[PDB]
Amino acid sequence: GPVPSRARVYTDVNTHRPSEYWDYESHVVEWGNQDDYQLVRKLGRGKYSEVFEAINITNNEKVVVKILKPVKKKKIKREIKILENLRGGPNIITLADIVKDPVSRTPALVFEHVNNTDFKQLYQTLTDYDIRFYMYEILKALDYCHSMGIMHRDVKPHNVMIDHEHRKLRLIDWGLAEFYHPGQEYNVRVASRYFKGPELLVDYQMYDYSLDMWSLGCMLASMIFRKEPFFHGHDNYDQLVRIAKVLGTEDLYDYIDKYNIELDPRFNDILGRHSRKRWERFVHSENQHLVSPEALDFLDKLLRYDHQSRLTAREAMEHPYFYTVV
Ligand SMILES: O=P(O)(O)O[C@H]1[C@H](OP(=O)(O)O)[C@@H](OP(=O)(O)O)[C@H](OP(=O)(O)O)[C@@H](OP(=O)(O)O)[C@H]1OP(=O)(O)O
Ligand SMILES: Nc1ncnc2c1ncn2[C@@H]1O[C@H](COP(=O)(O)OP(=O)(O)O)[C@@H](O)[C@H]1O
Ligand SMILES: CC[NH2+]Cc1ccc(-c2ccccc2)c(Cl)c1
Repeated sequence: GPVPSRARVYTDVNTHRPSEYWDYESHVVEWGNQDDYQLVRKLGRGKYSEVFEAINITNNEKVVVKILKPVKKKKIKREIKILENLRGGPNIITLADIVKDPVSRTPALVFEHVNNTDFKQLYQTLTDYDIRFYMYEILKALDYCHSMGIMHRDVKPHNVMIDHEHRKLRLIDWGLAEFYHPGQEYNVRVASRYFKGPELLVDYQMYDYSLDMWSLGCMLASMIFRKEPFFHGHDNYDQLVRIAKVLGTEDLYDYIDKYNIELDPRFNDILGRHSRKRWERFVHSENQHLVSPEALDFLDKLLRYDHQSRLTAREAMEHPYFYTVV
């Protein structure tokens, strides 16, 4: 069978902690009163919830109400527990209340409001400094949650709220997040296609925090090269082919050999043979002002097939790319 793996950092943080911390199924959830909140407008609507801008009438403060859709109760509890565990953490969205609609008993999470500056307007006005700055704010959020035994598992632009005017960043959507237990075999059907790490695509279940580091690399690549998404796959099998067209097929076979992984036969006719492309080949007139040797060196250290070979959030924070922010 496949070779076992464990995280290089924060490996045993949950083991040495009491069951109360990580046992979300046993955690007691206390539902507040929805009448303290007046719904203003729809903010978004994902595949798991409906999100509304609201006012807490008891202060006149702006909040965000995330109504939750038909899902496994286990998952709802897990999200609540992780949020409560991470509450107060740097650049972690703050869960302010847990409420249930008196009539239909629909669960809803109440968060601090973030004035999310337009994503289509941001992409065009961000400078080399802004990218380094916001990448560092995400790293503070990841180093923190990884240190608390949690992997986000859905790191992407849509899960990152930025109030550019106040230079404030929040990592949101903790619905797919999970407690890291060394040796545990996790579901690979997590994260969004474009940001899925190779481990998920080759069905390698014993993954860890490093999954978030791959997703972060995909975001950085898309930001400095102005190509969204960076790895544009049409499906989960095609997604790996897209990575292979960049990282090459030689290092891919080295990866699956190191962990004794068996490639699904769907890959037989689509993988092909690909040479490793130099990161510099992605530099163009439209993006050259966001690219630097340090950016390329940093990106190269995030986008590795081998999850164990990738920089940790702490190692990433120490990289020369962050000297101008740090
Ligand atoms: O959208 P897909 O079919 O998945 O493929 C995309 C798409 O090009 P095409 O759609 O025309 O093949 C992108 O274009 P947009 O749809 O985003 O306009 C393009 O990037 P650009 O946005 O710069 O055009 C990108 O890469 P490239 O243009 O280098 O082909 C390319 O990816 P694939 O080449 O992997 O299909
Ligand atoms: N704290 C928040 N501040 C501002 N907008 C938010 C906030 N939380 C969620 N949203 C908006 O709602 C969308 C969906 O929220 P999210 O937690 O990511 O739910 P889902 O898991 O269903 O995708 C976001 O992408 C964003 O547009
Ligand atoms: C709908 C919310 N999206 C907002 C958003 C915009 C830009 C980035 C970003 C910033 C710096 C580097 C790479 C990406 C992110 Cl993560 C999220």
